[PDB]
Amino acid sequence: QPVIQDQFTYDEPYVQGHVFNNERVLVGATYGSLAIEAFFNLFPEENSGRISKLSYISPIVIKQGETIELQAKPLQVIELQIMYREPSSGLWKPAAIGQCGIGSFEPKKVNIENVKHSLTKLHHIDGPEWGELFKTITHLYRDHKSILAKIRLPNGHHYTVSPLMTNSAYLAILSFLEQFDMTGGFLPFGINDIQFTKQTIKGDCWLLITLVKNTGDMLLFDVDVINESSETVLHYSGYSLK
Repeated sequence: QPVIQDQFTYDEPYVQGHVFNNERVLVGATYGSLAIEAFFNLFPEENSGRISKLSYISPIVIKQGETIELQAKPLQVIELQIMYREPSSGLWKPAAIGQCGIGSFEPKKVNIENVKHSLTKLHHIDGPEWGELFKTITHLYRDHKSILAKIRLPNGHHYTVSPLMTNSAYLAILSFLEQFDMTGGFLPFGINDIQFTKQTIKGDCWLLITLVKNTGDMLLFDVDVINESSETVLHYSGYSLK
């Protein structure tokens, strides 16, 4: 079969919508979504799986007039290499590396109203400059160790697990960190584990995000995505910011 692949062009809203240090930099959220596609391509007849040890190697900058190709190539654990074609040289270069594996998805029950009651609702929900595509968050409730976000998920990027889901988790994390005196930014570094299914999560859902590790100037979070019926539909663990 053809390899899993996508292409991103300078002028499209997904690329226009994330600017960092004056460049259009492909959002790191892209990579976990490509890794999940590569899993389902390798294991049709699995309804759920895992990504492990997903690490972001190199940011991808897209310059005016450019179109960057990405491919997600599996390798013998199953290692995934997400490569991009550097328009300079025409060489493939690694953007991200991880692993994927079979694994069941066992949903967890979460009373959102319960969780909400103990947190403080935030108002005025408005480095990186964000385009409107990525502005998915409708509500936030926060305390010193967690944040609970309600999000709304909505051009020919078709993914089973939207990069907008993973990116919403990053934006909620930044909102969590806003409470602290950390002058200077962060940047997503990778995700230790993702547990996912083939059932596409669309529409309204909640992210419950907990700070689990702070050492080595790395901050790692667990993230549970919950539907409007009190059960979890996607798990991230060790979502890492530098």
